[PDB]
Amino acid sequence: SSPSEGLCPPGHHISEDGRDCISCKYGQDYSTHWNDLLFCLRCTRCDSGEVELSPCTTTRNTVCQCEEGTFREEDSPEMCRKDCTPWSDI
Amino acid sequence: SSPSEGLCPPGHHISEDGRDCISCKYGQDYSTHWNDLLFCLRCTRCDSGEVELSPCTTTRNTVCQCEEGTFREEDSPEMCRKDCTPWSDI
Amino acid sequence: SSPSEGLCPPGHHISEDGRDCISCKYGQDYSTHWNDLLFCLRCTRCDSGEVELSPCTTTRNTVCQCEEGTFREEDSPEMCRKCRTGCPRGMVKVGDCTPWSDIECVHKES
Amino acid sequence: QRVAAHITGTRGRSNTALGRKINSWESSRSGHSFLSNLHLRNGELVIHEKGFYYIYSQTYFRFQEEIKENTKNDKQMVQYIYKYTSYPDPILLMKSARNSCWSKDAEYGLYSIYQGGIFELKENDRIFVSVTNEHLIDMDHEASFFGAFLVG
Amino acid sequence: QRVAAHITGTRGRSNTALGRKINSWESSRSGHSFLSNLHLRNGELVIHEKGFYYIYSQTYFRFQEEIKENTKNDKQMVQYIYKYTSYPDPILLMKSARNSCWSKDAEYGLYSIYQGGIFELKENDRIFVSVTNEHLIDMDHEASFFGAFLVG
Amino acid sequence: QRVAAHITGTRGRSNTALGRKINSWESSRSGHSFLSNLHLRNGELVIHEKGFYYIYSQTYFRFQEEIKENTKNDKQMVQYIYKYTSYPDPILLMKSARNSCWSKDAEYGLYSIYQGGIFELKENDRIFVSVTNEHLIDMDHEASFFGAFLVG
Ligand SMILES: [Zn+2]
Repeated sequence: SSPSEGLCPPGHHISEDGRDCISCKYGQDYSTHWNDLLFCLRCTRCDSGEVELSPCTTTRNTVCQCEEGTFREEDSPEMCRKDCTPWSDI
Repeated sequence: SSPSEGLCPPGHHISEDGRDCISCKYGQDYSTHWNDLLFCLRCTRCDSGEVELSPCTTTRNTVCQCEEGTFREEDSPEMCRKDCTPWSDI
Repeated sequence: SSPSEGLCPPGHHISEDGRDCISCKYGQDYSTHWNDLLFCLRCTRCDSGEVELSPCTTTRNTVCQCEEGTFREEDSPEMCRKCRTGCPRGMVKVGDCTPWSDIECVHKES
Repeated sequence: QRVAAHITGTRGRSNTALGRKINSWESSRSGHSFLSNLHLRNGELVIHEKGFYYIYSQTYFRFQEEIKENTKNDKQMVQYIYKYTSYPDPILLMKSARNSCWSKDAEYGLYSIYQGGIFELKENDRIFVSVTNEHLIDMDHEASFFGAFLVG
Repeated sequence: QRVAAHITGTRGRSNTALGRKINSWESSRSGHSFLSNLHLRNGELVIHEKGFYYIYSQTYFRFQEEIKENTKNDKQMVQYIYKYTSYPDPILLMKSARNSCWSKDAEYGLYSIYQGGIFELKENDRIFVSVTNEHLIDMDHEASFFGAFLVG
Repeated sequence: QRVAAHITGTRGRSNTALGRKINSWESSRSGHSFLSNLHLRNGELVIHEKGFYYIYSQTYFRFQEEIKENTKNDKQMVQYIYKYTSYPDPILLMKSARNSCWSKDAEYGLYSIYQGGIFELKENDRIFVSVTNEHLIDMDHEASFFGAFLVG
């Protein structure tokens, strides 16, 4: 709750007054780096067709991955396009 | 005419200095409630896939309905689509 | 070389001080009339569906044209479309495929 | 003294009147939405100062569709932006529409819709966005938003 | 003292150079359009004050097509925003384009196209909107509009 | 003292983080892009003054698509607008996404994408655009641009 040289540890955020380092609620926000954000980066949420592969830690966003049967790719990270893997077609 | 305490009756629109109340151009514009609009709202003009149940009057707005065989719906209010009636599908 | 009435001759553009006319860069930009433009207009680079029938010059943009077998008309100047192979049933190819027109059919007279 | 405002959808971040009004915007301040000399109430920005206002909004229609059985599948994704002024009914300001692909092989649909325009508005006037198929909207904050700002 | 404008397609309110220049915009104050220190003249907005201008336009392409037999049906809807400065020819400022669905099962299409950007204009300059397939535009005052306002 | 900027793609005039970041925007002053109290560094607009900023960008996806074989032809055209503030990683501000027609009959595709919104930015913050399918982007200066302006 004290900024080591203006920054605050990962999982917290600076204050308006600039004094304390408040932490990011679980599965609602976070900071995976030493920051000075007046707010903690909101957490992503997976949607049907996506299976949560990893909790949104207070210092690591949630990781979502296509359901079984569908994959993503670097040019199509917006929707899960129907051997097959979670990042490649068969 | 004139407004009663800042409002003009239906079929009219208030003047710019707020002193008078001018009429809605029949078949052109209208206004169905007491108001202080500077301009009578413009009548809806029916379209080629629609029919005029009623014309425009200075206080009532045109009434357009999807043609025989076609219908509209909350979610699809932009275009008439192919028991069937003008508001619901088979 | 000299602003005639605070106006410059084709191929050139004027300076911000309005003192000197300056030549457009060939194959880069141009200007096809007299003017007061602080910058010359950029050339069009033909895309992969086009052929450079004529190159950009200092007083004329480049003329890019649809490739052989493709056309661009009034309501489709953005992308070259393909010419129909044949005609709809019962018509006659009153015309053949060109860069600004598709083949042309019409019905059987005699 | 700045009169502007940008409010996004709630629900969270993205992976790392006609229609149906949208009230689920976020009325607070965050790292992506603010309210300056204006305020949200029921999903309606409420105008404090009168003047011209550039008003925009983006709505993300995303869906992972399957050609259902006993129904047609053509979709009219439309976004409306109405205003309530000293007059009983809501009055449309703008509207933008799209139609889902007609192909029988359309596995899915992505249709972000953005629109905007200037409009004269007076104190206490209120504006809001309304949309068709609200069950198809993606409210991640970077995807769907709504905002407006004075001009002059 | 404000310098802005938004003028819409006349024709009526909704139910409750390349291309072809749109000249049917409104030129008078209304409940959905205005001109403050700018004016319309033959469908063109005439600038009075020099400066950076955010210019925008929305145009609604709405058609209830029928698959015509011996012809191609692919449509290119494009909106062009041109300017007329002290130089003979109209100079393009921006263009935004769409293509109708290629499904033989397409029954109709709705394609609102919006675009906007800032450009430095000098006094007396003139800007206008041009479009392909104008016979498909829906000019309802809410579907299609055009405006611009100073920035900086 | 005006604060704004419009910078366009370079490639020539038109005929008369997620996704790859676009870094080939004009910079210098020309007749279709300018920088005023802002500046560009590696395709990133850099903030000089803190305040509210309307930020927008149009990216034009244009391709003469051929239905491949040992592959899926469905494309997800998406444009992302990020910012670099005093934080190790890029922060998404807005995303707009469209999908190509699913019709095996599709011959080409034209999908111009525009999006804008207001965000608070601090001095030395950096904003940039990034898109997917960058090999489909048309970079003629009237087809794709990027800019922003102050507003409080
Ligand atoms: Zn389609």
